[PDB]
Order: sequence, then structure tokens, then C-alpha cells
Amino acid sequence: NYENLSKLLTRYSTLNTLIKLSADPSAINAARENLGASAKNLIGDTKNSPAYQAVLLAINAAVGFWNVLGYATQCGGNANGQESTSSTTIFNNEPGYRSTSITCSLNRYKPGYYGPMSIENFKKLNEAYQILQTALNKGLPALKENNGTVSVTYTYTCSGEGNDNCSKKATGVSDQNGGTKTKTQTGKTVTTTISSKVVDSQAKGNTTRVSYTEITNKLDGVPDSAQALLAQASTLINTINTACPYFSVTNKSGGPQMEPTRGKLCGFTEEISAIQKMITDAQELVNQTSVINEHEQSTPVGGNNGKPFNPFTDASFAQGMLANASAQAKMLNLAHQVGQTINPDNLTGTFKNFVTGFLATCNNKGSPPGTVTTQTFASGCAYVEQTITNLNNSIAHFGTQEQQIQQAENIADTLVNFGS
Amino acid sequence: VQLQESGGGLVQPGGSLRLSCAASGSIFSGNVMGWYRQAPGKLREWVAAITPQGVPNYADSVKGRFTISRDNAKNMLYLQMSSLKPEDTALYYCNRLPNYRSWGQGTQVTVSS
Ligand code: NA
Repeated sequence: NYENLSKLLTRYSTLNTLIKLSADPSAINAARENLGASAKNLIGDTKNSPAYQAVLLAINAAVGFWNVLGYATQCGGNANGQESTSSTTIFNNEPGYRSTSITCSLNRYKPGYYGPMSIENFKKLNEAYQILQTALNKGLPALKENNGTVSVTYTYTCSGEGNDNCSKKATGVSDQNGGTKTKTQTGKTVTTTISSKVVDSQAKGNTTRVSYTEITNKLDGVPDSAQALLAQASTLINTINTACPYFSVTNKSGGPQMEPTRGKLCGFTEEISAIQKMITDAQELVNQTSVINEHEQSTPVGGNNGKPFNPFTDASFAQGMLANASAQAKMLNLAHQVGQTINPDNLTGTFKNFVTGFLATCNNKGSPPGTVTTQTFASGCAYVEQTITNLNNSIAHFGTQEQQIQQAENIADTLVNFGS
Repeated sequence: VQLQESGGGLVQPGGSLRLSCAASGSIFSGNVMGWYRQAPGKLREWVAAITPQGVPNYADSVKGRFTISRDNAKNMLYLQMSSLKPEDTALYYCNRLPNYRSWGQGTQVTVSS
């Protein structure tokens, strides 16, 4: 129990320095400038932002997870989530087995848990995937950029007698041959144009021996903000987890080895929980953006009426300075934690093997981000290893800033206490 | 768990010293690690950092004179200091980046004729 301040400052010389800085407007103003520069490093920059790298990493882990396991995943049935007699529904630009499409053609079995994914779930998954892959290919924006958009186009086909997954009821489109329809939804308005075309079995250059319907979806104005893309990634991983369909893998000779070889997708429990946790932490991190913006530190502080600065009365700016500095530190810490959730250096057993042998691997013959080839399947193809590396580099290059943020936080905390 | 620096001492300007830092597995493994110093009348200053894969970077005040390294098999961090100057006098500390909240005791470096 320290009773007296000289005694307390004898033992803790750095506290003495802190008190001296807190009474000095030019040391306070210098810390506030530091916060403006570090905020810009976190929310304005990309490559050198730990926060940017961590967001990218959380999104890449979710996309990579589906690139690994999608080809193995059974799907099928008709539009109500019911079983089908003879429906083949194919989703393009998806990482199928030696294919840039995934085929849902499991009939008779009821869609559901440890069974095929329903086409309704697959459509949700697929849309999120297409959006994420288009954004990753274009490049994610800095965290402060909240109004960019991307355009996304994707297609799927239906064949087989009784297949209703491309019908008016499923699609919204009146004329199954040549009909088109537009709809919007929402604080950003995204416009979707859905169009349909029918190709007869014989007609012109029809590879497949028989007849099908093609659906094209074109989405304009899709928000590519960090928050919006993280919501897409959550939709992707959660749909997988909740639908929990049956899978059965093809293990290569030489290749890395997948255990188990057949099962249900939600059985990858450590993997899925990690990915969800990364997304959760990244959403919390991005959420600090508005705290930072709301408490800008660019206005200089000092006394009033030319009288000396009085740290007990003249410091109503301190609460906002503290909130800004704490929010920055929280961003940095959550960015770190996203990284450590997936970094294989601290993983063990089958989850480590999943990451090092599959997720942080790409078998495309590097292709840009968001590229789906006939060899994507069974590999992450989402720059996971490189993103972990870049996150670590950005953190090492944040050394000064982090100390400046702590010092600003401490100054502000001293002034909030004095003003109590 | 913990952070334990050693190797400090009083030396002559122009001299050299090697600092060591023993870190627990949980602090060190898969983490960026770094050195810091706190000089009289000042707050703690960052000095150098090193990624798990071994990429070093440095504050301008020490670049070209100090070398940071890590030994991943033993959870040890090192700072080789050369061409030391009076201005390098300080308590030196290691930590991960971002920092674990409880610092070790640090090791005193004093440079003086
Ligand atoms: Na510093």
C-alpha cells in the first residue's frame, strides 16, 4: 500500500515520465499525431496493415476450406430440398473433381445431414463463393473504404426429367426460354438480373447428349467492404457447417493424406470452429473502425485563455483519445489472434495436417487470387501461407506504432483519471 | 508465460555486447518477437523485430549496428550490439509483437567512458 507519491515514483520511474508528458500539451499533441498516423496505417493502408492482412486471412481460410472439400461433397435433389428421381444440377466456376464445375446429381436420398446438400443450400454457398472469389481476384480494399462495389456473374444448369431447380418457381423467371428478371435488395442496393435459356438435346454443338436449362445470375453493386465480405465468408462456412452434407474424398498416391476419407462436412470440427472464430474476430476488428473515425485526433489541444494547461480541467478530449487508442490496440491484438488461430506452427495432429497439407497449398498451374481451375480441388488456392507471412511481416513493421499507441493510451488514461 | 533477459553490463563506447532473452513456448512459437529499451527520462522505445521465418527489421537509431536473431528450437531471442554509444544506455526488454502485457525484468546496458 503506497501512501505517498515520491515513494511510488522512486519505484516506478516510468510513471513519473508519464505524468510529466500528461501535463505537457506538446507531448499530448505529438501522441495525438502519432494516433492519426497509426490509424491511417491500420485502416488506410493495405499491404502494411495488420488489420487488412487479418481480414484477408479470415476470408481466405473460409474460401480455401471449400476449395479443399467441395469436390468431395455430395449434393442433389429438387427445389424444395426434397429428393429427386433424376436431377442433375451443375454449378459453374466451382472446384470440382478435374473440373471447373461441381455437379449435384445424387438422386433418391433425402437432402440433409450426412446426406446430400440441398440445391437451396448449395445456391447460397455458391453465391457467397462467387462473390468472395470475384472480390479476392480484384483485391480487397483498405478497411476504411466502405462504399466500393463489385459486379459478379455466375451460371448453373439443370437437366434431367423432373429437375425443377431452374424453373419459374425456383428462379423467379417467367419464360424458361429467354426470360429475364430483375430484383433488388438491401444500407446498399444490390441489383440482380436472372436470365434463363433452354438448350435442346440435339441443337447446335450440344456436348452433353441431352437437353438443359441454363440460369445466369448477374449481380451489380455488390459491396466489397471488409464487413460485407466477412459476412459472405460467414455465410459460406455456416452453410457448410449447418447443412453438414456427406462427403467422400479421392486420396492421391504420393499426395497428402486426408482423414477421414468419407464422412460429414461438419465433422471437421476443429477446422470449422477455427474458421468461424477467425471471422468473428475479424468482424470485431473491423468494427473498431468506426470508433477510430468517430474520435479523430487532429485538432490540437492546450489551455484556454493563454493560461497554462491544467490537466485536471482542460482535458475533456481525453476520453475520446483513450477510446481511439484502445480501439487501435484492439485492432492490432485481434489481427494477431486471427493469425494465431490458423498458424500451423502452433497446431497439432489432424488439424495441423489439414492446414499444411491442404489448406495452405494450391494445385493450380501462381495463378491470381480467385482462380478456379480443373486442378483447384483438394487444395486451398487462397494464398493462406502467403497471407500468414504478410500478416507477420506487417506486425513486425508495426513495432513503433504499437508503442506509440500504448503511450497515447497511457497519457489519455492519466488525464481521464485526473479529470474524474 | 515469461520473458527473461540477460547479458547487459557497463561497456566502453565503441564496444559490443550480446543480449539474450529466454521466452516461453507460448510467447515465442509462431510469433513475431522483438527488443525494446527504456532510457532515463523516457518511455519504452521499440528497437528491433524478427518474424518466425527470420526476417529482421530495426529502428533507425540502431540500424546498421544491432543484429536481432532467433533460435526457434530453443525459444531464444538475441540482440548483438556493436559500435555502442552513450545514447544506447537503457534497460533492454524482449517481448512478442504485439506485446504480452507482463514484461520481464529487463537487462541494464550502460555505455560510458
Ligand atoms: Na518506439
